[PDB]
Amino acid sequence: MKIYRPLWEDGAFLMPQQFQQQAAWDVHLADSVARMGLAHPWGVVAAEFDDSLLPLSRLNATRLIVRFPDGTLIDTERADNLPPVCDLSTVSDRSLVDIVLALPLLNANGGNLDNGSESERPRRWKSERVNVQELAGHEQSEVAVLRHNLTLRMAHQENAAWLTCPVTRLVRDAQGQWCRDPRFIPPLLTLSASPSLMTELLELLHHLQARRQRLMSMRRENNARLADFAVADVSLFWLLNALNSAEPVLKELLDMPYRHPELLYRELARLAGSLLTFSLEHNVDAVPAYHHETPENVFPPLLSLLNRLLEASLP
Amino acid sequence: MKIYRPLWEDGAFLMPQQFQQQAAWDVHLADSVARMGLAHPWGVVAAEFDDSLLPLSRLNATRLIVRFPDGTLIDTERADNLPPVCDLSTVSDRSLVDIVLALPLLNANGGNLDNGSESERPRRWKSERVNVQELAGHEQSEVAVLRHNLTLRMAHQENAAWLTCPVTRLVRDAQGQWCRDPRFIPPLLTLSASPSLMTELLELLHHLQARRQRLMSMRRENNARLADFAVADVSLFWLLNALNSAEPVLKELLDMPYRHPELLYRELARLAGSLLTFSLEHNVDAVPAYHHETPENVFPPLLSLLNRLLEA
Amino acid sequence: MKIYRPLWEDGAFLMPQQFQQQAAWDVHLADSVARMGLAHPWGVVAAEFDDSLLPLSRLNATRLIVRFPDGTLIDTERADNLPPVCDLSTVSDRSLVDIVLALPLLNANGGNLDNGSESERPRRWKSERVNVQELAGHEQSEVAVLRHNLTLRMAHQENAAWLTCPVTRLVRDAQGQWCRDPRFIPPLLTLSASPSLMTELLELLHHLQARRQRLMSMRRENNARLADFAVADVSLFWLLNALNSAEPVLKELLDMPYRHPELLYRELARLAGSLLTFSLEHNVDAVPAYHHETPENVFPPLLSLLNRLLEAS
Amino acid sequence: QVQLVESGGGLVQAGGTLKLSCAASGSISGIVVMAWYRQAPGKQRELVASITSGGTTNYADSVKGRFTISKDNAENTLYLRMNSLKPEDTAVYYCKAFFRRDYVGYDYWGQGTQVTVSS
Amino acid sequence: QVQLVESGGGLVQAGGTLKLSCAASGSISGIVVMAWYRQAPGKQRELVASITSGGTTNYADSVKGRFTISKDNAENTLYLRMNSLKPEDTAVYYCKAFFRRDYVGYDYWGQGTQVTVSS
Amino acid sequence: QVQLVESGGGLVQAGGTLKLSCAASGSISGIVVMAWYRQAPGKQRELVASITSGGTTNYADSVKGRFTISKDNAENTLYLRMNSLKPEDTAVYYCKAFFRRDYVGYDYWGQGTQVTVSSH
Amino acid sequence: QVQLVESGGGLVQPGGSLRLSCAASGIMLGYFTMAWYRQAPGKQRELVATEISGGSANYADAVKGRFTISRDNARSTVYLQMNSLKPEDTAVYYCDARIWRGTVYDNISGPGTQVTV
Repeated sequence: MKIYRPLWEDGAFLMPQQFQQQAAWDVHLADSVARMGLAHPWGVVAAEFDDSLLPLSRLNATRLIVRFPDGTLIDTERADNLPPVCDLSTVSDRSLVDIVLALPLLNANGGNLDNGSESERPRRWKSERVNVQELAGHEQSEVAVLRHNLTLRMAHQENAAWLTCPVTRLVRDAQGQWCRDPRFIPPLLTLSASPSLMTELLELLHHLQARRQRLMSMRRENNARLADFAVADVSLFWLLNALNSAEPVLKELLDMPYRHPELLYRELARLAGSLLTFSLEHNVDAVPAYHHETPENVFPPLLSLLNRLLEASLP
Repeated sequence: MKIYRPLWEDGAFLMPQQFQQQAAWDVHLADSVARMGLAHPWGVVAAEFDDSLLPLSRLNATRLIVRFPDGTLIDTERADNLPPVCDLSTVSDRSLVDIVLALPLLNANGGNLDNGSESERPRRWKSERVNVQELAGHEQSEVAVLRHNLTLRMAHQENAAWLTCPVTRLVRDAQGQWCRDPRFIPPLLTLSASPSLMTELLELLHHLQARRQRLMSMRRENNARLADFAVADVSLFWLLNALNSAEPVLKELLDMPYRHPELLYRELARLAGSLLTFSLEHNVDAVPAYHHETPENVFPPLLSLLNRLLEA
Repeated sequence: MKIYRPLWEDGAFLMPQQFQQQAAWDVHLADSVARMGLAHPWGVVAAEFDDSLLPLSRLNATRLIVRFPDGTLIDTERADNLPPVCDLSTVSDRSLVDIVLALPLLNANGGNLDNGSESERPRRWKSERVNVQELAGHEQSEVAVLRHNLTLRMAHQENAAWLTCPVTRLVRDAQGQWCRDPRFIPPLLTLSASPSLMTELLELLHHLQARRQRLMSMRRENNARLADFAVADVSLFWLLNALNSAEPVLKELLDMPYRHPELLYRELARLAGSLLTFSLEHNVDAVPAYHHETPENVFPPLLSLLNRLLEAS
Repeated sequence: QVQLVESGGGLVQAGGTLKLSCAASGSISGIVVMAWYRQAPGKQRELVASITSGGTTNYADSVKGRFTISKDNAENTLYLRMNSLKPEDTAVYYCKAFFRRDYVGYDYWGQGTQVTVSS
Repeated sequence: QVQLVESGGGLVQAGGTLKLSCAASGSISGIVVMAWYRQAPGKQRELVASITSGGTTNYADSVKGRFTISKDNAENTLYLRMNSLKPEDTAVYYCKAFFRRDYVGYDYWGQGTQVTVSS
Repeated sequence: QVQLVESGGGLVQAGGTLKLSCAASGSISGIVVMAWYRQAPGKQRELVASITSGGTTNYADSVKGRFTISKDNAENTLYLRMNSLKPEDTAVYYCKAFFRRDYVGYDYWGQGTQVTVSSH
Repeated sequence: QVQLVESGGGLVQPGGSLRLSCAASGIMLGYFTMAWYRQAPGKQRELVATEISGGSANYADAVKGRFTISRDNARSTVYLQMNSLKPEDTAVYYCDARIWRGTVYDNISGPGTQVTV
């Protein structure tokens, strides 16, 4: 909605709206900067869980760092409390369940504080009195701290009253016991948020390295220091050019995997495109399009296409 | 110097300078983050106008989202009021007029509030009493809200007292009536800010896709494998490499065209450069240099070069 | 935990913790945005020094704009005071000294203000009374302004109580006088922070352009009638693809060299990789890996590799 | 924006019945939940019944088992069937829509309709 | 910075004329607008006349048609020609320069010059 | 987290001697500096002596030339040898550890030990 | 440099009305409470009215039912509506205010405005 930047005046009685509006503007400003370089500046930084109570059909989060599409960053390690335990008793008939972190919508018409009064909708804010340290001196004072009213909900539930972000998926094992699905990938703000994607990404890089080292040994020497390239090496050069150009770029993205997946996608798609020139078994529509909400429909099929393209590249 | 970060202390009386300086530092901090990835983090997000009063020499804005080079973001949809109507009575003798959005300079020596008193210069801030909703509970209170004193000025006017950003260009009809020039492109923060550039970019992608699909079918095969390469394949596979590498990159930049043009320029220049390797009519200097202030001197000649390169 | 976002209520007593926590959250928020596009959003924007009075074993900074890994941006041109003079009397026995800008750690348990009382650790904040202009009207009022307690320290000193950032390196000349080492490169937030790297980057671009213009002559000299048939023209046209694709990308990065080195590294590494396809004298891993803390172990060997690859043909 | 117009209010005897209506128009696709609120003379506004866009109903303890909230999506009309009306049900009844646009929530209200239960 | 020195002040009879001068020096290229202000005894500072770098003039209603503000670009001198001087024009006249530097505005003032309208 | 326990406090005469001890446990690897603080009756808490992890010592002006701060790293014990004791040294002595984790500083304190210096 | 400015005082007829306004200057007010004091030519300073922290305002026995103390956030002013004015009300009216700055607070008084009925 509207953001009313406050004007600070000499005789003025200080109002909560002045501080609320200033804080809202700063959130919008930081979000507008993020949008200059990225199409989707929201998603999971960290989504860690305790699996110990899964045989008792209970799921607890240990660490949640998630940015919502409205620019609100939630951080249980720094500013927020962990959401209450997720009870899986209602999904005893299911084999699969998608867990979402839910943040109630901010109501521009007020009533955002969950004060225990009745409401037709969930309230975004909770107030907790915390003895907060005064940083210049040595005193502490009890201050009303803003706590986001976060809950772990399920994707099949009615969630329009909340901003939601996929945070895990649970699947039943051979015994029917709930366990976190390793194939799950949430919308990403960092690559590190998904350890399985990281394992798959490291596998691709290793496969690329092995393939390019094998292809680099296959060039005929023009002289002692220069490579010989003829009409017969049309496939050999462009393959080597594609692998040699991409490998140091992909290596630096993977060595510090704390950036947005749009950066990685761009380079992975560029490499896939370059390799498709020598394949007859694919369309060029083969490169999966980038969809932020479901990275499972972009990175696993793109890594699958790349691994197949690396193997078949020898001709 | 220009910013005085406030120190918050237990026995201190709260002063407006503490909040003004903290807000100024936060604007500078957000701008410094933008400068890490982008050379020019300023320009137009949205510049929409009402053309209905153009025969009566009047121009009105409907939506303005513009970031000034000092890090100030203006947004008429969220925080600011629309500027007053732009009177074209003074340009009846002109065939062309460049419309700029003007934000008065912030004066470090004060007097930034336009309180109705006399001043030799335009003041940046206007105060509007708004009944603002308290977000935790249900009460509303009248609060003095900062409104940026924005005006639509023209580039031929004396504008040193303001920070200016090109927002439209008006040209004359066959009848001599003023109209928005579709060829106009403002300094961009999003590709969507220019509907004509978007049309041209969508056209380039479709042309690239058509040329590459035709070239991909031109690959000669023996059984299900590529046939032994001939001399004509050296050019064919070079060309295919350039189109196949760029297409998915350009597609995802264009499908969500809400990012800075520097990202797009980089990829467009890379593709143009790759295509210039076969051409002898264009040297490598043919790729237009990036010019943030005048994207008309970068994207139309670059798209023209690319379309010529794809066809030849 | 670390940051406590304040809840603003009507009828509440305003406390310094509310404003301190809100400000701390805004710094964290701006840092989280920077981390979306960059792995290392910290380093030097500007680190300028007074070389006069160096013969007297004294080093003074003139301009310091440095971002620390905790998201704190220091700026002597806008918000901070210059650190005190760095006394080089203690390093008369040394031939080399690494200068670091030191910002004391923020203590989550308080006592961050240097109030003149004795402390076992350096305090991050200093208070300066300044007659600050009220921006709406015409009045000025004396306000306690936050000044970061910055000092110029040396890398060989015990610096755990501070967040440090390399800012210069001093080396002795032929006469034994201290002078700033031109080979020094600090962790970068902007390319312009290093004038020597700038000179080396401009040299590479000119070398690339010269190599590209010579390669333009070759394809021309053995005449091209839009029908290439020569076996040598094959490697020539392919080397041209690498230079022509990279040149406009490198040029716009260098024309406005105010962005993070990760952007430049990515393009330099891409070009190096493309040029390695033609060379038999280099390893598969020849492209130096990116290490933000020591750009001397990434940019000079990468520019050395590139210049050697361009001179090959 | 969402426009809400209530109808069906009036005077009824104790133990009686009434059906309130609320016609919704405008940007209907954004409505998350619709509700009925009431304001009795000299009392604070209170939530009576609510219905999500998906049809999940909820009632305040004071009206539970007596009132029925329903929605006609083909006609974009909210209904409140009130059985066993008691004098304490006398109030101005307001239609409310909790609307969602671009990750933000908004409240829209009707003008209200007078309901009087005589004893 | 910008340095401003006023001259030309003094004693004048009612219905008389005076020409004030202001020599500007320093970073003159950053000057956006120059003005004349006046402070009468026991009265607030009032803007008299202003001139942009481009030569656009503006006057207070109280002095319009009687006062003329002008600038000699070559000599970096600001002038104020004052005609039909009245006792209410008695004040200390100040020269002012509105200067710009890296998107920020700054004010520079002169020391002032005394103007006395009598008999 | 760092846990601290003081011992060695008690009653001594002026010009007498005392050795205070502080046993440190937990995440000792993050300790930047250890210190001794004191709080005299009706007075604010004050620094006595400090020692960095590297062994650099510092003393408050009021105890310089009289006290000795030392650290036994093999036993993770902080010591304070107090000599030439005066009645103004009577206070509750607190052990302190300044700890670092991920660019942020933290304070850990002991419970304190009573030191009483009697005069004639 | 915190000050309180009292305005809306002066000469008024009996059985009429007047409204005294109290504004602050020099700082921005967070949490505070304002009180009106009266000093007659003979008698000393007496509490006319005071705001009660999270409660209904306290008025003196003489002025109860005739006066109404209110706060205006939009105007950043504390008003005192003086209705059914009598000759015994007439005194020099002062505005007292308890202003907080974190944990600490200060008691500030204005110069006072002259009232006659």
